[PDB]
Amino acid sequence: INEKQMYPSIQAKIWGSLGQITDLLDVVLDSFIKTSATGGLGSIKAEVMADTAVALASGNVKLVSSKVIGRMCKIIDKTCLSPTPTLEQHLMWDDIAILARYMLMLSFNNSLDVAAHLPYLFHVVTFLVATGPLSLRASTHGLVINIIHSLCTCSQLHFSEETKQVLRLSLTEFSLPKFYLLFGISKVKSAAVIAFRSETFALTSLETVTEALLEIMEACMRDIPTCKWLDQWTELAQRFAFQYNPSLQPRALVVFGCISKRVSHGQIKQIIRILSKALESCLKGPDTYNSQVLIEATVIALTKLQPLLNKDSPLHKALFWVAVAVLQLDEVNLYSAGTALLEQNLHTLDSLR
Amino acid sequence: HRLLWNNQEKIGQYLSSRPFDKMATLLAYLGPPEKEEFKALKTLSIFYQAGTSKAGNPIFYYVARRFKTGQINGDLLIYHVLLTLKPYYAKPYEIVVDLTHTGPSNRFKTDFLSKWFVVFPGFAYDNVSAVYIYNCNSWVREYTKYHERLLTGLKGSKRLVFIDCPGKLAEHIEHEQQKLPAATLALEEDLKVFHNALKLAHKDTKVSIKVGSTAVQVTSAERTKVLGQSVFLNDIYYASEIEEICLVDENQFTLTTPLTFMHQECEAIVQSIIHIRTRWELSQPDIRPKDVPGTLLNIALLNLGSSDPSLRSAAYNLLCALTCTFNLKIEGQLLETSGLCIPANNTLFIVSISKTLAANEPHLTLEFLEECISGFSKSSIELKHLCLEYMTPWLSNLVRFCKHNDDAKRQRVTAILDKLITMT
Amino acid sequence: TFMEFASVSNMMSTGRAALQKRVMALLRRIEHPTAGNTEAWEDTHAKWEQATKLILNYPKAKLSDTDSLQEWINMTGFLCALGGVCLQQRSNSTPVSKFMDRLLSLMVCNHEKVGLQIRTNVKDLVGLELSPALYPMLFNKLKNTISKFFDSQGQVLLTDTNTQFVEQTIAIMKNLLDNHTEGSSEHLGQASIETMMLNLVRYVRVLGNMVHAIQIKTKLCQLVEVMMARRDDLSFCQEMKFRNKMVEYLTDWVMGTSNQAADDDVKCLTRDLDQASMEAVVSLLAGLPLQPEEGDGVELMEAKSQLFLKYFTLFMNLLNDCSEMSRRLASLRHCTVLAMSNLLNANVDSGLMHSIGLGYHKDLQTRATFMEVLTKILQQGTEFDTLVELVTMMGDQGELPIAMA
Repeated sequence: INEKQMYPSIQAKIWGSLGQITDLLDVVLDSFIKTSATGGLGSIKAEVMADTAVALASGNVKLVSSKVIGRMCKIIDKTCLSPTPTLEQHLMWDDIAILARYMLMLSFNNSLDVAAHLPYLFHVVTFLVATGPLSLRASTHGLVINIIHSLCTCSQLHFSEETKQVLRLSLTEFSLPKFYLLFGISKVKSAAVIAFRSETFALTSLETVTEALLEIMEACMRDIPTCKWLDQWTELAQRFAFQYNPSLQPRALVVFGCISKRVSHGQIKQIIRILSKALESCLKGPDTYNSQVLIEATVIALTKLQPLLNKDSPLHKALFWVAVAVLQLDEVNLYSAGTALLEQNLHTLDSLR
Repeated sequence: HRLLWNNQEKIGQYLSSRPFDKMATLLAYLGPPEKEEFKALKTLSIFYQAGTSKAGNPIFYYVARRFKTGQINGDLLIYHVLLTLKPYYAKPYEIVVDLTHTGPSNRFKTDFLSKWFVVFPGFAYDNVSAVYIYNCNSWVREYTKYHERLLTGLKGSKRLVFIDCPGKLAEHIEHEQQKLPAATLALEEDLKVFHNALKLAHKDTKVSIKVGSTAVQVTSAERTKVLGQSVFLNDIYYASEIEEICLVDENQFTLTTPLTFMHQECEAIVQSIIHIRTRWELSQPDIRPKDVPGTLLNIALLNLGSSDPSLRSAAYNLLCALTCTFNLKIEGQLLETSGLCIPANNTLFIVSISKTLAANEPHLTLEFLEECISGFSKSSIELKHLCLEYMTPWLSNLVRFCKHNDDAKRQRVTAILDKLITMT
Repeated sequence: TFMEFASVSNMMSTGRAALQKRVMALLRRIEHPTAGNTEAWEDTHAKWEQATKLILNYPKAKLSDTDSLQEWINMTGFLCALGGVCLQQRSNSTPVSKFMDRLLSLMVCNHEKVGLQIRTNVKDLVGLELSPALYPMLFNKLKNTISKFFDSQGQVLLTDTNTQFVEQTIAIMKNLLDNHTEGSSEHLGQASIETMMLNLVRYVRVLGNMVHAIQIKTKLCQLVEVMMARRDDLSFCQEMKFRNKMVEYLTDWVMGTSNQAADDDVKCLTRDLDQASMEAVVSLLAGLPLQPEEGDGVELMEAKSQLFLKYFTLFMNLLNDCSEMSRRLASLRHCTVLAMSNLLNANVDSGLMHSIGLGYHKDLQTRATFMEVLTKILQQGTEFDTLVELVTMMGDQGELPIAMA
């Protein structure tokens, strides 16, 4: 941190060599994260230590990448012990904010090798979209762009020319002015400029982003036949979907609904009981701002889950009346969700003749 | 489709009434770039009436090497060829075109080509009985193949008659009275004819080479389908523009895309061209697209390390462009994009790319080192540390450019060493 | 046209000005040469000639005639929108020619009694409302109108009337080009826009440094940009010399008193003029190959290299002090950079030779000002060899919505 002028040599000599020593990796990274936390997010120590992690990672990509992703996942999961309204208000928010930029910097040049961690990367992206200050939002966007880039430039997985064209198109699409709004970075000319320096979010946006990423993943699995990405990511979502939490669960429900390919009757029942409990807490509790968003999420999940239940499911018809009851609540966002659910239900029953 | 881009700000509004997202997606691969009066007369006399063929029809001569694109308005030229055709456009005639000493500077634009095709009356084209072409070359082939869709109905017709030697054209001219200017007829006398010269390229052809006292000519003994008729190719490459010459091989020689040929008297050919070019050098009155490679590799590599994210991205894309264009064996990992968040500490990446490029492509190593040492003075302290770190991997390759007997190479190596000494 | 002039009446008119404009808009659409058109236009023009004296020599020899001024405003525009039919009929057969001649005489009129209304009305109606068929005559008359200010040697006869004509004519041409009248395309591209533009530039050269001179120069630069925006619309016998010469003429205008300024307002007008000049130059240079005016026996490469170095140094000097009006100091920076990018993209082998040094550094700006081009200047060396595919297949989608759009 101190010898700024000699930096390009300091890193390449001390850190670039200590990285190639496989056994010391865990201790080095733990000290890195501790020193980053001590400085705090946005600190000179945090920035320097974030940059210095690229140097260590350059040696052993697999181990550093695995340790950096796994600790983020662990912190996110461990957030569900003392739930608080939002993540930005949670106690362990500083840890997530700090460890986020680690993946931001390690994203480039497949220093977060995609072909082993893509499900967890999309997990993080999904849980982080449009969170925190502007810098963190731009960081999440940059992470998405870099991960798609690396997947489009990974030599360890040969892809068809059609798949490569699809990926190139998707990278172009993620740069358009449309996604800047779906990512929370509005009125920012370049994501990069804001990212490398020291608003209400609607779940429809998360649905759009998650669908786009699902297309990006499915085009990839069209080449890697034995891939288990979809199952892994669906499971990691289903862990958070049905588990109570103030901040994570809303996002988790939409992500699960958009992601999953096959549902179960208990899942529909579990979601409906989640909506029931949310509504029951809304009438008694004064924190409507969270129960409402959870109700909307519950509805949005069903609007996607219904087209997948069995042709003999009695719940098809009950879904209509669920939608009617939702529309009876007289909330603009909830009404919109109900109307969407109604359209989906009518279409699904019509297709079933 | 320039207007398709021009009106994308409003086309989406009408489409607001997948298809609905795809209009703006192609903007990634977009951003396209930005009676009559008459005066003057051609002192050059490009198009004129001269000579008559056996069939008793007038023949008009035309030398395309007299006119250069982008200098003289084509309206005047078309009205002029119409004016000189006024007494004869109402009757069937014959045309002969001279394609000697012809290059891309004689290319005819698509708009001017269609203006040529329209202004002449519809019956005058049917009046054309025969078209005679002399000294066809390889540039004309691709010129007309890119303009084939404009001339798709004319290939395969009897009107085109190929002439490679004056005898074939003179057969149908009364007593060989072809009135071509002496400038074109003076290039056939007393050259050297090589019978079995093999033209080495991607597609090997068996041609005949002619090196004279002023220029170098090559004719193709292999029939080439030009406009639907299999004809020979006569390419002329003057020696007044050849400055990349050296002794390379006993049976092969390098000429300038480089030109290579094999023959049993290649040394005599080289000596003849040397003599004529040195005579031309006696007659003198009182950046190239090769040195681009290293001089730009340095500009990309130094700027990657910069401390402005936009500049890093810009330089990365420049690297992708350079590697793709020049086919550098970097493992082809890099792919262009926009908006990449390239990390600040890219010292290891730049250094690894430099090492791989130095090992895989030890080609320039002199332009590159010259540029790096030149830019090492102006860089920052941190940038100086970066610069040395990737400069180091290249100095080893300098051993190669010491053994060669090229005083230009040796003096350059000495200059690089003296610059490094001054830096030390 | 008559049938349309029934929907033109059924719809509610929110006053007379809009009804007058709607009437002229329909009159411009009058194309077929019927006989009543002829007599109506001719007799209206006769009454207009009488009212010319009655309104112009009769504030002088004697107000309540503001009503007649308002009538005149309408009647002039009437003649302007219906001028075209008569000229069309001349081609298949000269008062119409005399119409503009009076109009141009009215153009600089100074009257003791509100001539300002007269000038403003002539400007507005002549610019916006004249029929496109009337364009060729307009240009042909303006050419010789401007050609009478320079002497045989090329010495400009600078006069107050002349300058008043020039400010106006440039304003009028700007207003004309700005509006895309229907059919204007096929009528704009017969007369050349070269000579009057050139002469106006030569006259504005000597305008001096007064507030009026700078205000005129800024408007002229806006006109140059607007005219350049439609190199397609106009017809040029020689675009190359055109652009090259006036590029060489506007190069001078930039950085005129950017360091010797003594007043905030004077530098503000100077900064505005420099910004406008740079904007115009950027527009000129797009695709403009350099070909210097015949030199002193210099090989074309040698002259092109010197011209390029001159331009490039002129640009670098401006960009060198562009660091450290705070909005201007950055806007004129990207304008200066885009100008240079325009030079290079056109001029490859007169470029990189003097341009490679721009790749190197700065005060965090020049690399971000040359690689600010290399994004599409030197990485534009892709497939230059000295693309656009599947954009047709997307337009063939069901119901053909894009083509209808």
